[PDB]
Amino acid sequence: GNHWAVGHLM
Repeated sequence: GNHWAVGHLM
């Protein structure tokens, strides 16, 4: 549902 920490997303 929610994206806590993808990787290279700001």
